Amino acid sequence: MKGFDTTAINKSYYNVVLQNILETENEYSKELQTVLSTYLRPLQTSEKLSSANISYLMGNLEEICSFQQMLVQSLEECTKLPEAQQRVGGCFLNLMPQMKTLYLTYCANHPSAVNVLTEHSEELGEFMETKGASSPGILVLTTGLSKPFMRLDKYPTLLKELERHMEDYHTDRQDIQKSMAAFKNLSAQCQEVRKRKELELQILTEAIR
Repeated sequence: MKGFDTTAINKSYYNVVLQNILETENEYSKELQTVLSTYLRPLQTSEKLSSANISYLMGNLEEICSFQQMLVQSLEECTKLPEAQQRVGGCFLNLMPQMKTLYLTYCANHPSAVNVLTEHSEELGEFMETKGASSPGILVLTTGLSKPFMRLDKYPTLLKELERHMEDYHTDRQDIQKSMAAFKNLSAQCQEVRKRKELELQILTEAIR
């Protein structure tokens, strides 16, 4: 976007928000791009984690691959250039349906995740190389894939100023309601999922010894 308008910038929050977000999502896409072409390229084809295993590792990361690429290249690519009437929500709203699946599962499958690793440190730790993988064996996944899930707390930022443009109220913002209500509902459910029917303890009557 060397010249998406050529307008003399100054006090423009727009160019400041889309920029800041870069630093974050960048390192997010940067982490995936690395491990991906680094040691994931092989398994990327669902080699050992073809069926079943999908729900665990691949099903999440394997999908985020195309996601992390469109993630920014989807909306930012248009906003940068003459946005005219861009909308982070309208777009994210299309990628959410799939994200909601990878997000909810990961949070609930996380516990098992760490297990598969130390349990597959030798089998998975072997395929990774096939030349010269990183240093933290194949477990690099969890570790390097624990931060990227933190940038979700900043998403609402763009949905706030990038969607409002100029405050507004008569309309336009009306979309932010569903936008913030979705991306947010993701994290709001994770905390409720664990307790989901666990805190009720009314009809439950396990036969624990």
